[PDB]
Amino acid sequence: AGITGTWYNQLGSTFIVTAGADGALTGTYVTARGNAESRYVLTGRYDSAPATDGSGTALGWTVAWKNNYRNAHSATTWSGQYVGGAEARINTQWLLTSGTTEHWYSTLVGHDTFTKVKP
Amino acid sequence: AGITGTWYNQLGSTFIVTAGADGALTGTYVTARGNAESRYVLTGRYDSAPATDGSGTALGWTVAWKNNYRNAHSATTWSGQYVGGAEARINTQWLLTSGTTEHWYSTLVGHDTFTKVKP
Amino acid sequence: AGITGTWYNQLGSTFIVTAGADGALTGTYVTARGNAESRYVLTGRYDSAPATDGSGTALGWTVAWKNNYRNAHSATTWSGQYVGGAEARINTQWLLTSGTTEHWYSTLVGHDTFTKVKP
Amino acid sequence: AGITGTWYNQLGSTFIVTAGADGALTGTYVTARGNAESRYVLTGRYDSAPATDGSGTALGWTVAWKNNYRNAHSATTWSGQYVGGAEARINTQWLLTSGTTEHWYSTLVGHDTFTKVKP
Amino acid sequence: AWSHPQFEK
Amino acid sequence: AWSHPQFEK
Amino acid sequence: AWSHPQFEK
Amino acid sequence: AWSHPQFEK
Repeated sequence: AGITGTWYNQLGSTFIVTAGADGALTGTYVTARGNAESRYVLTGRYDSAPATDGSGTALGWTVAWKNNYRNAHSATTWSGQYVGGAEARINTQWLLTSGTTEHWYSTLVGHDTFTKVKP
Repeated sequence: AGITGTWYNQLGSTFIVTAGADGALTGTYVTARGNAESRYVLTGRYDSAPATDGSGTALGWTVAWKNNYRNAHSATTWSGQYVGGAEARINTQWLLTSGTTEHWYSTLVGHDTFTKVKP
Repeated sequence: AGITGTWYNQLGSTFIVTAGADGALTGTYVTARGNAESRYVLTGRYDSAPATDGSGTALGWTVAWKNNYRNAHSATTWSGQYVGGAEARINTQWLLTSGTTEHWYSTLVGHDTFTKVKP
Repeated sequence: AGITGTWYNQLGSTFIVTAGADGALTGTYVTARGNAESRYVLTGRYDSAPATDGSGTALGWTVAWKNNYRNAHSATTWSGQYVGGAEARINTQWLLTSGTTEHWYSTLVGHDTFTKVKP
Repeated sequence: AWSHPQFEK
Repeated sequence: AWSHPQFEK
Repeated sequence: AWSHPQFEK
Repeated sequence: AWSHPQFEK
């Protein structure tokens, strides 16, 4: 798959993921401060048989922003595509929803480009 | 949490989820045709200690659109908020990314409102 | 076109738009408080020759949240589709960007359904 | 404002905009093929009195993808923030809605970074 | 996307 | 954003 | 959408 | 959201 391992966004965050043979993604997302309190569980799914002709491999994952240190009462999902080669990347769009505020103004949208080397 | 169980969107799809004590979501998403080939694995996360004062409980999940019948080389993530009460709902926004086409025009966005009763 | 006139979202906001023969949209968006300070300029575009076979008519508009009373240093764009008939609707998704905060966490996403009758 | 003039995305498209004293944006969007049939009207709004302390200037615009050559029965809105300085940029997120297909799967989401120099 | 599983009728 | 004009009650 | 004007090469 | 973990510096 080429997905298993460590990936870096352009803001200093990291995640570390294992891609299972079945389509499972499991790992840890680490925000840019990089300490214990910056580590969060992630889980998701990916296409374990992508088109050989196509551009990439579809995938998505979720982080709920609670760990044993802190709780930001929110969750982010990243939806995107892994592209292999010499400059491998995971191109994503993300949705960050807050649990605390009313739903219709609760969700931020953005994008992240993950690489195998740091920015 | 109030999340564990079966939920219906307004288009005829279903999902069935278990919310673990740790923040895990695991289950099955079933598209509106409702047959074997319509069932897909889902995984995600939720806030297992939401604010008691706030509006809801943040959560997200992913489905990769491959099962043992078919493969649509794509993945959808839903990001949203569970709201309890007599008319419980999960309010979501979603991102559907295709793996096959170039990333910059690869992602659809939409919304789903899930209820405990069918539309 | 069927677009010219007054439309109501499900939250109590109104807008009033004129659809020009050329594709122009011009009007006023009025937030749910409904007073002078709640009125903002809107401008946008629409497909002035939609497919006769298709579902609807593509359109979009912008409001910058400044008027002669107040300035929220932000802008919302709605992108969507007008559907005619007895229950005419404009189905939209929107992006609200703040000017003041750093761009990568600056944009909220949501949806609005506009009807010719109030909720 | 710093907005009036020509801007280039990272894919080869151009737009040319005038920012009016009142908050109006008017101009032309030119897709990457760069010929007559690639030119489309744009209109939008911007914050004509941004915070002096803040990061940028909120703005948005719409293109309906019809000109006198062709009609793609769709509209894109860009919502974003102008940031001045030596490396001025307009950071945006966009929503592309098709008029022809049913609304719930009709809208693509993406992002564009516009600069004063070409990529 | 009209034929994608997510939107199937 | 709860106090933004777009969402005001 | 690969053939849409917005993404044309 | 400037203080949210996702965007922390």
